[PDB]
Amino acid sequence: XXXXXXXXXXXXXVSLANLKPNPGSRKPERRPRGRRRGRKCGRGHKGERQRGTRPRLGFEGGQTPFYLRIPKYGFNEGHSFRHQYQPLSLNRLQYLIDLGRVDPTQPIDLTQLVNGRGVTIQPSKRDYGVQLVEEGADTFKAKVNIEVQMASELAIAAIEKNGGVVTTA
Amino acid sequence: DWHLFCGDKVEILEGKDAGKQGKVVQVIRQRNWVVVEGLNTHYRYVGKTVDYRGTMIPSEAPLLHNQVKLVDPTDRKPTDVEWRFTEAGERVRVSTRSGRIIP
Amino acid sequence: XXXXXXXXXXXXXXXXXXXGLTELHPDVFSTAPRLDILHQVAIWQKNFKRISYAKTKTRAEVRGGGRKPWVQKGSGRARHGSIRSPIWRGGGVAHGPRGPTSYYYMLPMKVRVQGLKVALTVKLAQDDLHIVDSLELPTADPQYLIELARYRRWGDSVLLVDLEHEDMPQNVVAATSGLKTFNLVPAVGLNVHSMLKHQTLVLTLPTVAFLEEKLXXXXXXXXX
RNA sequence: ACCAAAGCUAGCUCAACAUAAAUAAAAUAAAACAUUCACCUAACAUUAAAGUAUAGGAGAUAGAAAUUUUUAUCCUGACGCUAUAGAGAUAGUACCGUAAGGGAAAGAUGAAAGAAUAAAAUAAAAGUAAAAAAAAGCAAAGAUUACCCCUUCUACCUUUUGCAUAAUGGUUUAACCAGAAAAAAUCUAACAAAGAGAACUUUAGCUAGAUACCCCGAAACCA
Repeated sequence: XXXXXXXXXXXXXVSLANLKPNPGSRKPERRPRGRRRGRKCGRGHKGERQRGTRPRLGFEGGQTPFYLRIPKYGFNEGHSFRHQYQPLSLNRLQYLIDLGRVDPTQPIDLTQLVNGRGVTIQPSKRDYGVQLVEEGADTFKAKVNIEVQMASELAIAAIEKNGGVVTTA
Repeated sequence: DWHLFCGDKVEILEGKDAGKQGKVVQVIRQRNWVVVEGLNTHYRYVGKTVDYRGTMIPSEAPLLHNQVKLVDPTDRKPTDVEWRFTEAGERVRVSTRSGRIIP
Repeated sequence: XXXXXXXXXXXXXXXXXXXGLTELHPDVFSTAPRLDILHQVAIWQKNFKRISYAKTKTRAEVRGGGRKPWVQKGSGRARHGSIRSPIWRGGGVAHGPRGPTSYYYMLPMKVRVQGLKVALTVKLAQDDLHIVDSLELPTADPQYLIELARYRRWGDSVLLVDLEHEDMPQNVVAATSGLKTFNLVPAVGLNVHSMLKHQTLVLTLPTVAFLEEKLXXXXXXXXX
């Protein structure tokens, strides 16, 4: 409809001078010069806020800081040495089956799952395992072999129930 | 590779004096100009105070070399300069039309 | 499915012939051309070509010394530090260009691709786009090209994209020699900047082939 | 019309390419200060690991490694700037200091002197041109005459609860001169369970663009 309306009328051939952005595309950057905000450039009257020497962030003004009054726990200790495992839903799998991806047993593997853009990249995860958390598994398609590091009980259950094969490495 | 030298008969293709022919008195490479005999007449003042007699004399003002062209000794027509080596084993400048040696 | 049918007029370019027929199906066409995308592509193309050679000297980079010109108090003059200060006429500027940079940026592939696509659509529907089977320039002289552009009533500025750059000397020699009106460029070197630079586009059959192949493969890669 | 402005050209910045010996500190940041401090002296390429593993008055801050990914020449200049800009430089001269050292200012007629061609002659300053009938004025406006008296009004700026204030800054004019950082977010577009040029994110996200945090000044310390 817009193609016919654009082709019907004869325009200026759209020279480079006729190029214009959509409304609200680029902001009209504010310049401190003017009588709008006088002489303080929005920094207010005096104080240390006016100066560029103003105090650093994370400072409560000399009173005991917030983070210093908080006890310690091993929450951060985990993110270092934790053994990484990624859960995968059976819904995603049956979705891959419904997307017309590779059917047969033999070629199926994690590599093929990588090529299908259905995998999560784990560059910062050392000793990466693969796990399956059950979901969307109701009346899912049958005769599909899956090879994973460690599969959950309900995953192996769901897969074997419909005739699938669970390969544990 | 230079164009005009002192003493040759030259022609002028541009200006009020265009079309006239004459020899060159002096060539200055500083301001890049030439002076043709009895051409571009201008006023000059040589006075005598003691004798009370002032004397105004006509003189030739320097003209741009780009408006001046050399004249071939044979063809006699104005022409551009070209650098060649004759059969006599010499480095010379000749007309772009004929083979007459300018030097 | 709406199929756009474009008529390709074959010109033997000798003279006095507008007659030719080829049925083309440019699926590359788009309903509404994006002005925003085109503008962003143009701005970007203008941006990565910036040399950013602008330079100055901050007060620290000034050859002048840092000695105090006089005592702080008792002199009767104003308080002053080194004479290389920006408040001094012998000093530089603090906010100046002196610190270098790079004005370019990385634009997503789909954006620039859709940019060239939309631009091609613009040139298409503007009637300024013509398709030919081949190109012939037997005489190979400026006068022939000029009188051809005047007789056939082409645009004021025509961008010719034909050759694969590997052949046909007779055309290129005359086309690339002293011509302001017409511009030359290989089929694999076709860009949006070149198209937007000219008011008229003329493509040949192989050029249209490779172009529609590249654009269909990029549209299919962007849709998937 | 007077002192005067206005008319050009040297000149350079930066990128790329070619080619007779011996652990330096401290000021400062942690709004004090004492352990501590990216940085600087010489060797130290890209992507990602990663602002992670750790270290630290476990305060400020400091901060890898294992490992990963990478690529052949040939193609030159300006969305850099002109006498207050760009180097200070028509020069390290003149000049200052015993010395080390510090460090300036400074050219324009015309194509040709062939010396009356030019074209404006308005910046602050005095000349052509002073106040003018017994009248008051932060310096004008409304009336009024082609001028004035009368009537109506407490300089600017800064700092402050509040300044015409006898609080601050300014002889005047010209010129120079002080808000350059995107994480999360709002917004404009690309695609969408995927985005993004082999790097990350992701129970509508992802990518790109566009939006907010200015200068001058010590007394002193160290080498």
